[PDB]
Formats: sequence, structure tokens, C-alpha cells
Amino acid sequence: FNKDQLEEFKEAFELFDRVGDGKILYSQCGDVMRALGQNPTNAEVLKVLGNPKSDELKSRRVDFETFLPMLQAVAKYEDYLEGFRVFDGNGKVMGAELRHVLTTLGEKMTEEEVETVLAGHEDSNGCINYEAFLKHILS
Amino acid sequence: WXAXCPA
Amino acid sequence: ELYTKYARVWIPDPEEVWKSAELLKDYKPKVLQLRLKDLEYCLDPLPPLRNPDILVGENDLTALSYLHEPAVLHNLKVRFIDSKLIYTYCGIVLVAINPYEQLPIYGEDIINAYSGQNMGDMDPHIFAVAEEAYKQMARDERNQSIIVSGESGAGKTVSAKYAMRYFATVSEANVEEKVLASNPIMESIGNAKTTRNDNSSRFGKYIEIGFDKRYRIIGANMRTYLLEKSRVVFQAEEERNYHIFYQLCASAALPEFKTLRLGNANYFHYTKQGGSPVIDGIDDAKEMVNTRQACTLLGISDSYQMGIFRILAGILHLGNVEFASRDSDSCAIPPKHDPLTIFCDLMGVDYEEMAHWLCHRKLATATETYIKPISKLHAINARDALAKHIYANLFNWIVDHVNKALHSTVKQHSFIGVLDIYGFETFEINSFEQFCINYANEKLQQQFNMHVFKLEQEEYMKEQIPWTLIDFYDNQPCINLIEAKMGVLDLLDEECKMPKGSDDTWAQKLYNTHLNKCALFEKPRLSNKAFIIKHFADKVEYQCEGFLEKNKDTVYEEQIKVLKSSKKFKLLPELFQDSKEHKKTVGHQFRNSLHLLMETLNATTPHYVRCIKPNDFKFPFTFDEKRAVQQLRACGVLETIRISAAGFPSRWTYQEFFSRYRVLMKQKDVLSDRKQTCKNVLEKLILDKDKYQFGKTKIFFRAGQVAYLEKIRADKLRAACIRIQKTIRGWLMRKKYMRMRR
Amino acid sequence: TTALVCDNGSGLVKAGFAGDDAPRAVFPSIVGRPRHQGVMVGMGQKDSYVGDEAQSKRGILTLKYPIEHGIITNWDDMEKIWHHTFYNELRVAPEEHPTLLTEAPLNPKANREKMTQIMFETFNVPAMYVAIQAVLSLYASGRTTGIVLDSGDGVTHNVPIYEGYALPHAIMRLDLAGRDLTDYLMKILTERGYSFVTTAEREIVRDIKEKLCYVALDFENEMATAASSSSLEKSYELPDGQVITIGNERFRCPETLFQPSFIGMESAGIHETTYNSIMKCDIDIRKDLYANNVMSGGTTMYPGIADRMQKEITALAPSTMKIKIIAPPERKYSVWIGGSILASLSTFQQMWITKQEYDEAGPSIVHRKCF
Ligand SMILES: Nc1ncnc2c1ncn2[C@@H]1O[C@H](COP(=O)(O)OP(=O)(O)O)[C@@H](O)[C@H]1O
Ligand SMILES: Nc1ncnc2c1ncn2[C@@H]1O[C@H](COP(=O)(O)OP(=O)(O)O)[C@@H](O)[C@H]1O
Ligand SMILES: [Mg+2]
Ligand SMILES: [Mg+2]
Repeated sequence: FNKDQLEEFKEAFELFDRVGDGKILYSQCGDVMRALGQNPTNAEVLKVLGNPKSDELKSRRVDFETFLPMLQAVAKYEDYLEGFRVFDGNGKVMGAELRHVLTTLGEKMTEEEVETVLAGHEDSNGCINYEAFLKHILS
Repeated sequence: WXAXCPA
Repeated sequence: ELYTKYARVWIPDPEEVWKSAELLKDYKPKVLQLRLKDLEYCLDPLPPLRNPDILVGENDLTALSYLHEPAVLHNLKVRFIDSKLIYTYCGIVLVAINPYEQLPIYGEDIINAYSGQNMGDMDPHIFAVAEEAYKQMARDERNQSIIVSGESGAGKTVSAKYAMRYFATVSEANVEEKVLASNPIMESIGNAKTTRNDNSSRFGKYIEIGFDKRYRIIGANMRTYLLEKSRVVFQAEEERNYHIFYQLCASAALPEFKTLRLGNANYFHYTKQGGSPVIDGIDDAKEMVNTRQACTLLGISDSYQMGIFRILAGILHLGNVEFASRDSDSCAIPPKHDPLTIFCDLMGVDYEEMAHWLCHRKLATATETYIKPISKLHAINARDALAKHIYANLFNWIVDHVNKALHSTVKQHSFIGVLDIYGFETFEINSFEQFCINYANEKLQQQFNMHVFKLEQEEYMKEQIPWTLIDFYDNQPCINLIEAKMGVLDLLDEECKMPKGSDDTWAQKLYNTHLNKCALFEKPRLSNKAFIIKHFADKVEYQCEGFLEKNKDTVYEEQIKVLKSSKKFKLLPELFQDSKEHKKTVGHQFRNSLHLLMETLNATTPHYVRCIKPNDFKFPFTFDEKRAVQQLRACGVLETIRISAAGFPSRWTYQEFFSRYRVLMKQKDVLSDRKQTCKNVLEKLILDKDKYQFGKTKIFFRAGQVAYLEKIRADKLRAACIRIQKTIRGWLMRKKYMRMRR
Repeated sequence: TTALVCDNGSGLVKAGFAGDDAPRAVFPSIVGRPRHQGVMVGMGQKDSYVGDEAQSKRGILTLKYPIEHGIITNWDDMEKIWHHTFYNELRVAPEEHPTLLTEAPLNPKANREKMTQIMFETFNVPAMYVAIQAVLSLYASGRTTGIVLDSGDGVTHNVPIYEGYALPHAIMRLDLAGRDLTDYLMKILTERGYSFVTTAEREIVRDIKEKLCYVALDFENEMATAASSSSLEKSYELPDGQVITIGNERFRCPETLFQPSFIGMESAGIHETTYNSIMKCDIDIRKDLYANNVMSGGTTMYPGIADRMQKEITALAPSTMKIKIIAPPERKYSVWIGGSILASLSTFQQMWITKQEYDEAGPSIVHRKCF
């Protein structure tokens, strides 16, 4: 990553500061990394944060300069397609089954998160084009 | 028998 | 060998036959650390291993991946306590645990809900086996019979109620009402109170449900076997003779009986012996009225009901008759004696003629006739043989009138039969009655062990792979040991004859003949008095004490002729109405009768129902580990588990496996004939076919291979799913940026 | 399959199946032959008669016994008596069934060998055994301690047995028996002027002996009494309706078992032989032998003989001892009955001398295995 990207990332980072010290929370680090184009697992985020304790995750604040080595470390299709074919064989996926597995298996999401990802992807029958959902989530 | 008696 | 840290494992606890543990550190290719109040543990040159919980609570026990007494024991506990599901399957076997609480489950809805339906497809219920029996009687004309087995007190009779009620609905005639009304008759004559419960069954009972050429029920036939005649004379402290005596005795006041001149049960030698007349929690006194209702509804006229009770008053009065001895050689009844006087007027014979024939044995040849006096012990053994000869004929005649009412006047095409017989047994005294019970259970479990082997061989011959992989436990050396000539019954019959004979000299002959010869017989350390048989379930120790006096019958033809002449009432000549059979000893009569039963059932396909009584105190709907284990051993289930466990316990169909493990798929996994896909795919996945056989219908795995396939299923599932959640959070916060930045 | 159980006395044949209550065929062990030139051409011809046929025809016949003094003494007629018993009396093929044969305790050892050889060669009996009479009386009388006294038509013997050990040196045989009572009865009957000379006429006497004779409790008192009155005297009919009348002459024959000098034996007489058989036994046993005395065999049937035995033996035994006599009316059968028991016991199946084991070993085997 070049200096310009780092400047753009710092500006974005400062936009997410809801406390005014030019910093985000450890618990916001994952959100900022994903918002900046990274796709780390929650496990990867906790690992790069150093498995922080609840208190520093919720209240310790870091500026862009301390964030940066972590962003670098986090930064450094066919599997995703097979992953979608897991949940299919007409190229569609039930909304109910994907909803159940995403909210009860793996890295369970909130109903609001799931409603925001799935909004607009199910048809009147309740079927999702997973190739289309994938293109959407890759956009 | 064979001696002391008739049978 | 692989067990991770945080696997779970089972360890013997003193008062729970297993306890679950986790293992706190990884075991390595002899010492262990576990979490449970925290302990080290140890090995000999493993513990059992615990099924992944999804398998726990499954209805078929052979579905489980690891099979050992813990896995069955808790799986049955969770089904019984948590899910309330009493019925469970192993292989073909059905296993039942009585709630002592009524349930919806027997309702008519459920009856219809099972009809027609293949054995896997429902959840288990007693109706499901009866339905299979019925449809086998459909597919082949051959008869199908149902075998109901277990401890005294465990709902064998109730399971029969349901097994009949299923046919009564799914098959008009009364027969369900008639048979259900029969029970208080047979339970009055044939059931008894014993140390571990009252209302045990002492005989074994078999009902045929009969069908026409289109399988409408026509009617039914009642048979009895294995009657415990020996109880009638002699008993051990806690016990009663059969209920009908006590019910009759309890009604001494009532006017119809009043001429029978009865007495409080302590008054009569046959009832008196146990000192224990009262059943706890139920008075018998009014139960006669329920018996007499059952008889009358079932068609015994009030005259014959009065006859039946008159005879029973006869037998109880007979027991009080008394012998006083002139000599060792000879004994005479005292000159004026109340019970024999009463006995005569009850049964209409000359007092002096019974007084003569009790006292003497006649002996006669073609030319000549002789009268022998006999000793006090012989006069007693004569009276007791006579009492048993009256009683077992009275029983076998009441069974015949119940049969008259229950038969149906049409040619029967085929029949389905329901058998109520009492399970293999252990008590902490064991006596010739138990020796007979355990002999019978030996034959029955042979029939099972061989029929199972047949059905497994069949299921193999559905399939390309051969039988030889199977081996099975074999009862025959024990059967011979008891049964066959110069065996533990045979020497008992011989000791009756040999001029002076006793439980001691019998035991001595037992040891001389067998003690060091054969692996199945053992002497205890601490006495000559007793011996141990290693039955298939367990070593049982039986006392020799009292085998002889219980073993013995000899009826004097010239006594029974006195009764057979009688003119007062028309039952008593009919009982005798009818050779060597007068000679036979009880043990030989039981051998014969068990062979009648066993050829009745060998001709006929069995089906099996166990009962395992969950707790001694009859607390409702609650379980004890220790009893349940003992029952499951005594029912051969734990043996069957081990045998399958080193077998090929697991079955899958191609469809069921492939449809479940599509989670494992990648497109080379799929080729249009699913059989080839599975058979190719597995070749990389697992070390060899030796773990996993293929048939034409089915896929057969060794034990434990399920738990591995489950683990790789979960591993690939989360490998895909967390990477998907990784991208879904990734983009969803990409979009949160683009929405927040704009 | 069941064991035939057979007894050859001197006097009778007693036969049946093991586990019968009583014997099924009884008949005299007697073979008849015609004394005469048969007159009528076209009558049936009988070359000989066996058993109770000869008893019917007897007035025409010589009657011979193939056994006397418990010894088989002419074989080709004894073989005929067995052939009659198996084929005609019991109606069995003997080749299917095993057999027991019965014998007096000391008799010549060749007797066992030939008695074996006939069974195995002639009939192909499956297996066989030979058993001492006074043993089988204990089985019948339900005891394992006692002194048996057993007296046949042809032999008398004590045997002491104690808890199932037979005690060989104890065992003493007399040859007094009902036959020599019978001959002596003919010789005394001549004194009152009746002469019963021929063989069938001997059997006519033998029925007198069976019916009228009784044992004097005191010999001297009744021998005076018969002079003193008619009262003892009693009378009987010959087959032809002659009457014969008999006095002290009827008890005096039983008395020859107590004073063999009347017959001219040298030996003690059955009471004193019984007491001497006890004394030859050990002092520990003796109190229990005195407790059980078992009369066996037909000769013991005489009225009062048990009360005589007790009275006379009392004067020999020590005053304190309990001495007791056992006398079931069965007793004439009791030697068969004991065999009926013995052949049924499952332990016994080890004992049968089998056709294989004989055919390998030869009839010497009967000495070794059987006793
Ligand atoms: N399936 C069941 N449903 C309801 N009650 C039962 C059941 N099984 C057993 N019982 C109870 O336990 C007893 C079992 O039957 P019972 O005839 O007394 O003994 P068994 O049938 O074992 O010989 C019944 O009296 C009843 O109280
Ligand atoms: N009731 C009797 N009283 C006296 N003597 C008898 C009686 N019955 C048979 N005898 C005689 O005793 C002999 C029969 O005794 P038995 O026991 O049959 O001999 P065995 O056992 O050798 O055949 C014959 O001599 C017969 O005449
Ligand atoms: Mg019952
Ligand atoms: Mg004799």
C-alpha cells in the first residue's frame, strides 16, 4: 500500500471516530478493515488485535499509525463458488435454509445484518440466485 | 456242583 | 488410537455402572487425567468412548457409532426420562420399560397411525412389531409369533394387552373383550407372590390369534405350559401359594362358601408356611368377586364355580391331614381326625377307604396282590403328590373351558401367537423353581440366538459378501449340562430312586460327576451344600437344599381311584377322566412340557419383546442404572451389543448417505450413477473397504467410522461457512463504508 | 429301549422291564418231556414243554429243573427256558434290549462265563450284567445297611452290607432251601402213610408245603400239643378228590431250617449262621446290622418265621442290643424289584458289559467288570 492509500484510509478512519480523539476502538478495527476493502475473519481480526480483552476492545483507542501494521498484516473465487454450491442444483438457494445456517451455524449474524445482506436477493417464490448474490457481495 | 454236592 | 484433549470417556462408578468423564490432557501412544471432583486415572496393558451427542437419543440403538454398555445404558435413560419414549429397538429386538404412568401413546389414533407401515419408518412402539408380524403373515402364509420376555413385574401382561388390541382394531366378534375378561381367571389360578414382587407369573402362557383366508380375526386359542406345580405344597418364607387359595380363604364368612368350613389362612399347612398371608397394598378378599364375574362372563356356570372352589377347599383341607407312625416301616392316621373327616364330606368318599389308602401302598402282579404299609415320610410325599395331581388337573381343565369359549366355529387359515413367559432370573437364594425357570430361558434364548443368526445370514445373502464374518454365542454346552443324560436334572431324578437319598448325597454325586470335568459347572468355596452354573448371562448359585422334596411326585393309583369313584359332585370325576405319567418326577414333567412349548415355537417365526423393570420401588417414570444393566445383561442385549460391535453394525443406503454427505461434495464427486460416485469417492477418503463394505442395495461400515465421517462433515462445513461469513461481513462493511462515506 | 430284568431262581423265573412296579411274567423254570409212546397219529407233536405248559400237562411228563442249588446243570434246556421267556412270555426281540441276570453269591465261576456266552452269541443282546441277589434285596427294601437273609428254592445265603460296601469274608452260603424242605416233607408224609413218588407228585407235595406249613415258635410245646389234641391238625385235597390229613407233620418241615440235623446237614441253621455272619463283622458295624434283618426270597414266606428268627436270635445277641426284623409281603418279589430299580438308575449305564466290549475281550470280562 502506498502513502496515498494510507492517507485515504486515515481520512476514512477519522470519519468513524465517534469520540473525537482521532481514534477508533479495537472493537471498531474489524469494521474499519472491512469498510476499507479487507475481508478478514473475526478470528483474524482478534488475532491481529492480540486477542484483546473486553475492556481494551471496548475502550482502548488507537490512531491510524498504530492500526497500520495490523491492517498490513490482515491484508497479507473458485472456493467461494463451491462454497455457494454447498447451499444450493438449479443455481438457486432457498432463503430459509441460508437464513437458518447463517444465523445458527458458523459465524452467526444478527437479524439486522442478515436482513441487510439478503434484502432484495430473494424472489417471490423465495429463491436466491447465488451467482447473482455473489456478484452483489463482490461489488 | 462238582464235588461236595450233586449239582 | 486417537483421542483428543476434550473428548469424552466413560469410567466405572461404584453406584452408577458408568460415569462420563472428559479427558483433561491428550493421551499419548499409561496414565490419564480427566475432568468430571478432579482425578488422575490409569490403564492396564482403554476406557470406553462416548458417542457424539447427535447419536444420543436415537430410537434404534444399533445406529450408534460406538457400542458398549454405557452407550446403551444412557441412551435408554435419556429416551426414558427426558424424551418419555419407553419403546426402543436393537436390531430386530424391541425393548420396553414400564412407566407406571399411563400415556396417550396407546390411543386409537396411534393404532391407525401404524397400520401398514414399514418397520423403520415410524418411531418404535409395540404396535410396530405386531404390524410386522401381520404383514409377514400376509407375505407368506407361514405363522408369525411374538415373544414377550422379562422380569416379574415388568408389564408382560400389559404388553400382551396392547399386542392383542392392535389386531382387534386393525382386523365382527367379541374376542378382544373375552380374552381381556379372561385375565383374572388365569391370574387367580396361576400367579403368586414371591420375594421380589407379588403377582408374579409362575406358569407361561401362550395365546394364538386366529385368522381366516382373508385375515379377518375369527377367534383365539389359549395354551399353558411350564406350570410350577411344586409351589402348591412347599414354599420359602416370603412367599404365598397361588392367589386363588388366599382369596377363597379370605371369604370364610360368606354364605355360599360357608359349608366348605374354611379357616383363616394361617390355619392350613399350604397357606401357613410363609407366615406372610397379606399382600401389601391389595386385599385379595374381594378379588374373588372379580374372578367370579370373569368366570361367569366367560361361561362357567355357577354350579361349576362352586365345584371349583369346593375342590380348592378340599386341597387345603387335605394339607392338614396328619400321619403318626407305628414304626419306621409303617404309619397310621390317628383314629379320629378332623381334616380327613371334612375332606371326605367335601368330596364324597368313604372315610375308612381314604384312611386305608393314604396309609397303604398296594403292589400287585398278574397272580397276586399285596398291601404294603409305608413310612411317615412316604405318607407325606404321597399326600403332596396327590395335592399336586388334583391342582394341575383342575388348572388344565379351567384352561379348557376358557378355550371352549374362545374358540370360533370356522376353519382357521393361519394364526399369530402371543407368548407371556418369564425372563431369565437371579435372586440371592436360588432354588429348584429358579433352576427350572433358568432352564427354560436357556432354550428360549437358544432359539433367539439361532433365529438372529438366520436373519443376519439372510440379510447378508441379499448381498455379495459372505456369512463367515459372523460368529455367535452358543448355549449348547450348558443345555447339555442340565438336560442330557447323567446331567444335573438326571441325577436329581436318580436320587429320588436310590434307597436313601438326600440333598447332600445328590450334591456329592454332582461333584463326583462334573465338578472338575466341565467348564460350565463350579463348586463354591465355602460349602458342599450348593453349586454354581455359569449360565450365558451370569454365574448363579443354587442350593441343593430342598431339591429332592420339590422334585418328587409319585401318585398312588389306588388313592386317586378313591376320588375318581366319587358321587357327590360331577366335576371331580371329570378332572381325572383322562399310565407312566403317574411315575414322572416334577423335573421330568417340566422337561417334557418345555419340549412341547419349544416345538410349538420352533415351527413358527418369532418376534421379540423384552421388559426391563426400571426400579424396584415402583416409583413412577424413573430409572436406576444398576437394575437396568442387570436386566439388559439377563436379556442378552449387552451380549448382542458386543457381538455386533465387533461386527458390521452400521448400514446406510446409497441415497441416505449421499443425500446426507452432499456437504462433502465437489463436482467430481458427482457422476450420474450414485453407487459409482460413493464407491469412487470413499476410496480416497478412508483407508480401505475393510472399514466399509459395499452391497448392491447398501453400504456397510465398521464400528466407529460414522464418528469420523461426522467429524469431517463438520470440519468442511465450518471451512466453507466461516469463509463465507468472512466475505459476508467483509462486503457488508464495505457497503457500510460506501453508505457512511457518501 | 429299556432293560429287561430277569431272575432265574431254582424255583421260578421272574421277568419284566426295568422300571415296572412288579414282574410281568412268572412261571416255573421247568422243562417237561413225554414219558410215553404217543398213541394217536395226527395229534400235534410237542418235542418238549417249557414252563407252565409242562405244569399243565404234568401227569404225562418227566419234569426236570435245569437249575439246582443255584447252579445251571444242564444247559440246552436252560437255553430253552430263556428262549421261551424272551419270545413267548414278554414278546420282545431281545436283540434290542439289555438284560440283567441274577445269581447266588459263591457259585461256580464258570457259571457266569457260560451265562454270558449264551447271551452274547445266541441272541446278540446289546449288553448285560449279573448281580448278587442279597444286594438287590437292599435296593428293594430301601436300605443301605443290613444283613440280608435270602433263601430261594435252591440256595440260602446271608450277606452283610454296610453303607454300600459289600463285605466278602462275611458272606456265608447254605444249601438248605425249599426244595430240601420238600423232599423231607415227602419222607415224613410216608410216616402217615401217603407216598408221593413221582416228579409231578413231588410238585403236588410242593403245593402242600406252600399252603399248610407254618413255623413253630416253640417246637417242643407244639410237638407235645399235637399229641395233646386234634387242634393243629388240618387237611387238604389231592387233585383227584382224595383227602389227606396232616398234624404236627405240617410244622415239622419248616423246623428243618432251624435244626438241619433232621435233614442231615452238618451246619448251623439259618439263625446261627445269621448271628455268626454278624460276629464275623466288625464291632462298629454290628449295632447297625442287629438293627436291620431283611428276610428275602420265597422260603422266608412261612407264617411266623420272622417271629421265630427274632426269638431265637435274641438269645444269642447281647441283651442290650436292639434286634429287629424286616419282612415285607413283597419279599418273594423283592429280588426282582431291586433289579427293576437298579437297571433304571442312570449311574448304572456305565456298568453294562457291552457286546463290543465282550466281543473284543471274551467272557472272562464278566469276572472282572461285573462284580
Ligand atoms: N405400558 C404400561 N402402561 C401403563 N402401566 C404399566 C405398563 N406396563 C406396566 N404397567 C404397570 O405395572 C404393572 C405391570 O403388569 P403386571 O401384570 O402387574 O406385571 P407383569 O405384566 O410384568 O407380569 C401393571 O399393573 C401396571 O400397574
Ligand atoms: N408262600 C410260600 N410259603 C412257603 N414256601 C413257598 C411259598 N412260595 C414258594 N415257596 C417255595 O419256595 C421256593 C420258591 O421261592 P422263590 O423265592 O421263588 O425261589 P427263587 O427265588 O429261587 O425262584 C419253592 O421251593 C417254593 O415251593
Ligand atoms: Mg402377567
Ligand atoms: Mg430268589
